[PDB]
Amino acid sequence: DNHLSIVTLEEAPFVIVEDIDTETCVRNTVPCRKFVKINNSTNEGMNVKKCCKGFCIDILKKLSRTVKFTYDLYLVTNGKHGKKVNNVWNGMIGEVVYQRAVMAVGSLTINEERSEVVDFSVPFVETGISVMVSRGTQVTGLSDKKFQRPHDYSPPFRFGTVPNGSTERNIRNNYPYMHQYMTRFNQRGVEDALVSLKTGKLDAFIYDAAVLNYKAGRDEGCKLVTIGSGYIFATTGYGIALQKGSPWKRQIDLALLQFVGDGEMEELETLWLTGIC
Amino acid sequence: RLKIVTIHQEPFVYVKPTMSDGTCKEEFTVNGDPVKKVICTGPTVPQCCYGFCIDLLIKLARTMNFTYEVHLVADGKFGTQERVNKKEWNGMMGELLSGQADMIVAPLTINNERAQYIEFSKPFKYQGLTILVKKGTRITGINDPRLRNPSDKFIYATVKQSSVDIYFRRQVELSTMYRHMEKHNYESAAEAIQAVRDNKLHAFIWDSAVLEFEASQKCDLVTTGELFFRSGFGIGMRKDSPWKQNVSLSILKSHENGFMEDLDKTWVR
Ligand SMILES: N[C@H](Cc1cc(C(=O)O)nn1-c1ccc(CCCF)cc1)C(=O)O
Repeated sequence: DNHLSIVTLEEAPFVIVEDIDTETCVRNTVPCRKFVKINNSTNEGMNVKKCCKGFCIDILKKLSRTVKFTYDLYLVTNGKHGKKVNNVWNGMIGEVVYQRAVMAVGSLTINEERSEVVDFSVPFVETGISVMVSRGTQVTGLSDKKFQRPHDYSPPFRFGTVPNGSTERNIRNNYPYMHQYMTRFNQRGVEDALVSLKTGKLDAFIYDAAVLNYKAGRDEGCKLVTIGSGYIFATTGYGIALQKGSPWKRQIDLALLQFVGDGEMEELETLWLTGIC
Repeated sequence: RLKIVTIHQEPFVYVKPTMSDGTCKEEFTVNGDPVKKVICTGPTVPQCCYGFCIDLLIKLARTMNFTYEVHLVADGKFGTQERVNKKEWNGMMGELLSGQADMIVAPLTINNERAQYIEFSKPFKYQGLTILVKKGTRITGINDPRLRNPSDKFIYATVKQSSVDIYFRRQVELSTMYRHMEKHNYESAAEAIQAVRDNKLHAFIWDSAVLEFEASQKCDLVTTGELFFRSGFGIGMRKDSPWKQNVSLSILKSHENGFMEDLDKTWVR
């Protein structure tokens, strides 16, 4: 068929989840279901209808029109973006590898490990490992000596990430002592880290560049800022994931490069991602 | 033995004379790393090639265990599709499609027009388009009276038969700029940069990876400091080429490695 099972994942502003109602989805939003559990000791649950909107949802809308396909959109319930646990993938990537979805649309980063088990479209927004600080702080990026050998400075920089994801894993592999150092400043989540930065309890927060650009774009008073794009570490992008050898990949790639070259992507960026600062 | 085509484009590809015995001058970087050089034939004569893309080629060759010979694109262009009625690509695009090359290893912009016909890797460099002027010229960027109301008092151009040529020609909204541009475009970025330094050219619309490097090295030049369009460089292969998959994995691993950041530090910053 030209009718596709598509998985997504909530992460504002790329994918934003709302309730229905009248009890349907108003415009800007498309329907997306979520399998909600009865309790934490059963596999029983109920498919709840929700409404999805955002930067990546708009991408999906254009791809559907241009490449001509219909879809059932559903939200991942086990995992987030995609992690191989004991060689068993969860998250959005897991939905694709295990063929419950032919496509994953969202804030899904293109990386080498995932690219061995899924195909990725061209990237539709740039990302990487960036650094956010309070305005005035001087850091060049992840590979700054302030991060690689923190005790070379007095006092040592206080900096961390949100553990258990790609940032921690990348840092653990490239900068073993940095990882050892920064474990003590692990943040529970992105908003926690932003508050830590603004309250002077954290000097830098190391995270996904597109997310950090978006947060700094809309920061109140514009006090939190990121490094320049020239200093993002391990630059890559968000891309759409497809099954291995997918026949949709080529036309998705052409449509996405189309949107980039004709101004459509920049307009979505203006519509969803740019802010005051 | 893969046939690799490339193009002169500092800091991504330097092209230097060989020594008298046909070998290449052995150099190290200011920070003590060896400057890897490969012989590249080009318009007829062997020369020495090194830079960001050459380091990239060498890493790729070693990762996937292949040998290569490097040549410079015969007609000096990146590649656009022209009317012959049939159509043909010029530049490196044409060489790759005809079999003169098996792979383009160059600051080759990924776009929809080229992706119709060849395979790109995942981007090895993320950058965009900016504008280079001479110190003492004060424009505001892509939107500025002397650019959107062009005249012969302020000449601005890009490189003939490039992705930037493609970009300005395909969009009805850029028709006025393209009309002024196509009557001034240059054969190569080097000539257009040396034209700004000579004051014959007033603004140069080109890849930020190149232009920002030109400013950092030449005090008499400066860019807008603003990207007005974002784009990436990819390795170019023919359709369904059996290298495409591992080239991409290798590019991704090299971003995640820090290797691409090392090249950026060595060559760009
Ligand atoms: N989009 C997320 C990844 C995102 C969340 C986290 C996190 O929670 O740690 N950090 N990132 C991230 C980490 C590394 C890179 C470059 C290296 C790998 F390509 C880009 C974005 C995802 O898809 O997993």
